[PDB]
Amino acid sequence: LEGGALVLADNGICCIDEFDKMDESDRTAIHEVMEQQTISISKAGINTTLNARTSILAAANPLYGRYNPRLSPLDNINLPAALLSRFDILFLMLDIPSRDDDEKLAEHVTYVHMHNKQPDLDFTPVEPSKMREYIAYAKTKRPVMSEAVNDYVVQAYIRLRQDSKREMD
Amino acid sequence: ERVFQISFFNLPTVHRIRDIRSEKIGSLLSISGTVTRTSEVRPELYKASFTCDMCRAIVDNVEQSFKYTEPTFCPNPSCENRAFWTLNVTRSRFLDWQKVRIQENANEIPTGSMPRTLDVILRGDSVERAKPGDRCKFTGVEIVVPDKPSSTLLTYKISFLACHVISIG
Repeated sequence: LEGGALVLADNGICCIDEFDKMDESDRTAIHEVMEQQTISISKAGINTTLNARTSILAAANPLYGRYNPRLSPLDNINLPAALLSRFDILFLMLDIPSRDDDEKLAEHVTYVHMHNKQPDLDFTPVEPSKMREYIAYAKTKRPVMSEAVNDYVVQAYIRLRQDSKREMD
Repeated sequence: ERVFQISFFNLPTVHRIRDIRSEKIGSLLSISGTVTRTSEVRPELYKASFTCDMCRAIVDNVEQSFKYTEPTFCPNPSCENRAFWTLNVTRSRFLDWQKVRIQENANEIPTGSMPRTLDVILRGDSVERAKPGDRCKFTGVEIVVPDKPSSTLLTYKISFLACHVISIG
């Protein structure tokens, strides 16, 4: 028995691309994994539900050939409508030609093969070891919300619960 | 022209396949469950006439062992076989038999299970009376079958027989 992915590295991030081509094979199971804290298996003689504590992330590649700005959201996306409320948040990446940024972009593409090291003027990259240790230093911290911020999380969320609704259709 | 066949019924209690244990060997037991794959009926040797045995001993009886070969054992006198049996088929009285593998019934089996089931052999005129899908009261006769121990001058498993069967269930 080898569980892959959602089993293999658990209490850690799953990183996906071609997420619409996962078919329905992955789709219903991960559709459970947004309820998290389980993966059920009734296949063969084994009825267990084994922990997928896995974190989820995907790169969503919309249907061919690019997302169309006039088109309503979810039109580009071929995923189920029930599965996109299951993620917390999503960033849509549009590539729009700008005669400004595509300059520094093409200069960024031509910074290869001229050089090896890309960045300058200026940043100093932060390496994974030392960083990962603060990132693992933090998960131990375990914050506890003050009630003031809690109530604030309620109030602006009411108008958040209003403007997405009062936009209706 | 007489070979008599015993059948015992209305047994004390129905036992499960999960209830099947080595103590039951050489003992009557009632079990019931669903048919799988009735196989075509082919004769039981019972006794045979095989001889000579160098060159005609015409010895006809017994050889009822489960192999079923062979006659030619301790003949004639004086034929001194060894040798060929030699198989004499015509004097041998035959009976039955067909192998029908019973499957353990679903209503009792504890999902998830995948019920583990073995063969019911139909020796006796009670042969063939069964029909696929039905559960039926059987007679136990646990015993064993040849293909862990070896007889030093092997491998064995459960062989369920019934001298009596009824279609109830």
